[PDB]
Amino acid sequence: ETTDGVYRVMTRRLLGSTQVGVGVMQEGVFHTMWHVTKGAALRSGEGRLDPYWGDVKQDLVSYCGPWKLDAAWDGLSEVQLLAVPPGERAKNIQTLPGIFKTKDGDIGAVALDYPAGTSGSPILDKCGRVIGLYGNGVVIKNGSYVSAITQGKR
Amino acid sequence: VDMYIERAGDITWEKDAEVTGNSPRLDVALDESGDFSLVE
Amino acid sequence: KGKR
Repeated sequence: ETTDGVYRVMTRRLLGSTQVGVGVMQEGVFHTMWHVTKGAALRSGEGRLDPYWGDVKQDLVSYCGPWKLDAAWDGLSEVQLLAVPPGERAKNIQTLPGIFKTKDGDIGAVALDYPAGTSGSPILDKCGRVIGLYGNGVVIKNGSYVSAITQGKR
Repeated sequence: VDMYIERAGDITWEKDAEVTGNSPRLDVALDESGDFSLVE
Repeated sequence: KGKR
């Protein structure tokens, strides 16, 4: 129920399902962006995953245990978005991040645009470690999207 | 509302991947509710 | 974004 990997986050009522996001299972903990689940519980097969840690300002939440993803963008190298878009299999997209310059420091940011239900897809370093999650960002003047590389603290 | 998860793959770097996107340098602000906004 |  908590096997390592990337997962779709789905919702259903009485009819079909909608993909609202994506997340990462690592070390028994499920990691996603807060705006995907609004911090509500998740079903995994016949099991229930309860929220454990989260932070709306970071737009992150973890289930079953504390945040486990510790790898950091090195501030230099190309990265890969492992995008899991609604209705499409996972795909890797390589990019050189730009930068969100904030009063509190710089954050890597990727100029890659996917449907909203791709939120929570992991961004990877060359060793395959998850350096953050995709899906909290800004829309620039021409309507295109730039996502922070959002990482928590382990 | 039934919110549930389903496995979608392994987490692996792809060798010889397609490279796309620019590297924008943007001034942003982050509010207490987690919204990023461009500084105008 | 189909900002989030």
